[PDB]
Amino acid sequence: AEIKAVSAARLLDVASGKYVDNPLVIVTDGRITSIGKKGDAVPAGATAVDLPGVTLLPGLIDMHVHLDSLAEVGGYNSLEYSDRFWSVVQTANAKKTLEAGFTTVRNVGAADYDDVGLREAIDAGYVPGPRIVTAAISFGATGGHCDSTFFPPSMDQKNPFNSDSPDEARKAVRTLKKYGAQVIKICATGGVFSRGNEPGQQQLTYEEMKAVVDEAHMAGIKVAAHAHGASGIREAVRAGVDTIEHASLVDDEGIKLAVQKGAYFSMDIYNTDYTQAEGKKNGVLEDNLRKDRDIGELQRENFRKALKAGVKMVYGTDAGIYPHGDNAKQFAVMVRYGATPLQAIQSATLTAAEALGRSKDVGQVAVGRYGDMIAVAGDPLADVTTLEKPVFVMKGGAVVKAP
Amino acid sequence: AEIKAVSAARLLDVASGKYVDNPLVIVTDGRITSIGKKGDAVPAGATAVDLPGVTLLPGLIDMHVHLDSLAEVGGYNSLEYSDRFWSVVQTANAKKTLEAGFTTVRNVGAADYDDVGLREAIDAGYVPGPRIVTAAISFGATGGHCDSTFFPPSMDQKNPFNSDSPDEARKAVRTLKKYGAQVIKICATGGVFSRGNEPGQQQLTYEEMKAVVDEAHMAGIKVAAHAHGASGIREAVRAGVDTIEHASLVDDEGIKLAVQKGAYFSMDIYNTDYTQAEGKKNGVLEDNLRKDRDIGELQRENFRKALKAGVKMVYGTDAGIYPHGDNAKQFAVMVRYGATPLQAIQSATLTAAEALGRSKDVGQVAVGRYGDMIAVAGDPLADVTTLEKPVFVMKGGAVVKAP
Ligand SMILES: CP(=O)(O)N[C@@H](CCCNC(=N)N)C(=O)O
Ligand SMILES: CP(=O)(O)N[C@@H](CCCNC(=N)N)C(=O)O
Ligand SMILES: [Zn+2]
Ligand SMILES: [Zn+2]
Ligand SMILES: [Zn+2]
Ligand SMILES: [Zn+2]
Repeated sequence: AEIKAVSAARLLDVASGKYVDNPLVIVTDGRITSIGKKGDAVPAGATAVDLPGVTLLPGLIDMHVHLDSLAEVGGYNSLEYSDRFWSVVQTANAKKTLEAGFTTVRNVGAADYDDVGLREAIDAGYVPGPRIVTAAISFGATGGHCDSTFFPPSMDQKNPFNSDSPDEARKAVRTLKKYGAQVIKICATGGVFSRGNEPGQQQLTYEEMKAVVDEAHMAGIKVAAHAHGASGIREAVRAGVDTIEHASLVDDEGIKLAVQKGAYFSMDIYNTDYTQAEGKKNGVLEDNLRKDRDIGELQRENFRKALKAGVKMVYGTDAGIYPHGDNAKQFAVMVRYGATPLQAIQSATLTAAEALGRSKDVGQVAVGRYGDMIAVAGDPLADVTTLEKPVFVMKGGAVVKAP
Repeated sequence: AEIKAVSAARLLDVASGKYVDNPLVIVTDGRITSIGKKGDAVPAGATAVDLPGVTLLPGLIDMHVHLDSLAEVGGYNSLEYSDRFWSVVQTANAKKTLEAGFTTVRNVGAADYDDVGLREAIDAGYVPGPRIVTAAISFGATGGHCDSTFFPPSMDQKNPFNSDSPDEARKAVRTLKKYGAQVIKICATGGVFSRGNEPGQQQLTYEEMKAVVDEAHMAGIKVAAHAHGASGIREAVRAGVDTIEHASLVDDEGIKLAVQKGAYFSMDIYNTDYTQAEGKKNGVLEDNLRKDRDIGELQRENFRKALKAGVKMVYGTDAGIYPHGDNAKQFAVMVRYGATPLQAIQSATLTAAEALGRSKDVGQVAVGRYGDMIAVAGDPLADVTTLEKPVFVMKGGAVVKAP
């Protein structure tokens, strides 16, 4: 067997919020088999990995990434590349994401099953990357945020998964699952980077969303809904959607429903900084930069409000909108908008794994879980920005980065 | 500018076949700007790369690879993977190929523009790999070696580029070029790994092949033809095809025509060793292993004969049939079947670049060419197997591998 014995100054238990001193974490064939103390016995063959002075955390989880997109290629600039360019560069993005300490991610919309292919390649050992929960292709209403909206009718550009009835949406779920979707991503409202809508406009009916949820849940998979507008958020929650992405303009009623039903919010409150700084240079049209400004501050204020009200938060950044590998920059923003460092860390570890239905496998350094860990200098309970520069990353017992 | 100053014990001039002692090769922004002597002046900023005791050669060229295929996944085993799995793993194969010292390769048939995407990603700097000349999708006759041949009619599996008239073949060339083909690959005869044919069976008419060549040549691109059978080889050469792949059962008349017209032969004489050892384990059906045995030794004997007769040889291995990264194993086989080490080396450097129409850019360590080089221990003019374990690889001035 392949055995690593990892020691450090401290380990953060993300469930209890307490530090454990002088941990010795044994990982056997990719799974944590022991969390003891430095100086404890190790099995024969164990390879020592010693990290003096630093603090171990679980591998981090980003619930909202687009690995086959590039922040710097916005707007029509993307048209210059072949289709398979994206299928290839996602490999580099996966590598950057893992090296930043993000050992599990949820890809919530990619082109032509790119993310399914990437998952298969990583899982089989051909290329390095996070454990990817793959949504495959995201969909919603014809003409909506998940459709192609930047072209005239002569070009007849449309998402083949456009769904305009509950039964068509059900069929989309079935087709996506058939070809590798492990979670379903739908567009319940308009958005920032699409054309011909506003974020507040609901785009799927309650009935349409309910059919998606009912079908996904029969197969034991979850549903994530893109939703900025208040009514889209409320109705998605009511329909049983598992996670609400963005959740930017949520109202009191939506917050209350989310608490009642146990829906998670996945709020990408960092990336507006990047968009406003670099979007124009990157090819984003003015109308879209405008919509981003319309929702940026409100989303942050609503994160604070929803957090205070008890809505379960997961860490979702929309990597791809901003550069892959910068995924940890959002922790600080969550703290600025009300979270303790512990809550912010929990959103990308304990709570994220719960929202994935993968608590047995990821999200904590505990016996039975995958040997996915990072180490950071300093005191992450006191300063969450320490997560921006991990000194150590391990995934499935493999050392990705180390001092 | 990015400047490297590379010194070594010797440099092999592949044009003259002579060693140059104590070379100092300066590479500026990826291009060789000087080949002087160790101890010579260097421009300000130059980074020293010193390789004592070893011999520099040009970066090696493999004229026949399939980067989005895997040797170990043969037969129906490939069906278990998603389409984009292949689009991703080609990244790993590209990396292994570069690390083996192969800095330029010609991909002669890939799925759904995989190779075009890979080329774009490498060239833009996202992932490491060789300079890839991309054939995109290979094609020939309906039911032929380039078609899908392992499925019943109910499944209606067919290569969309199947061409059954000169004008349809011309259209295929035009469509392939439109979407990134830099060279055209056609199937002129049956083959080993397809079903329902024998290698000796010609599958495109002279007229069909002539139309392909005429069209490709108008656009200034070349044509490579898969051809085992004698008549397919003769007629492809007569039609003006630039390189003949495999060329396994060439006859006297085909050899004479190839010399007369200046056609190159690209003979993959190594891989039968791998196929006979591992093919069955890898999922290759018995009928195909049989066809491989039918052509293996004859191809080698005909390489010797064609080489002696003066046919211009290029280095083409069919990586993908055997493991990517093992590309240098064929040199020894060429020497066993008549080549001098120099001729074998020339086939993967000087002659290959000429067959690519890229003599100004690759194939030699000379001013103006890309800074693509390897270094090997020992005396490659005396023992070509030294190329199997290069100690140094550089591509576009970037150090890929070094002592
Ligand atoms: C593909 P996507 O739905 O994640 N893109 C979002 C990005 C939201 C961007 N902005 C803020 N969080 N402020 C949108 O176009 O609505
Ligand atoms: C995709 P492909 O045409 O390179 N495959 C060849 C492999 C030839 C294999 N054998 C020998 N060189 N003996 C074929 O199926 O005919
Ligand atoms: Zn969204
Ligand atoms: Zn998104
Ligand atoms: Zn062939
Ligand atoms: Zn081939």
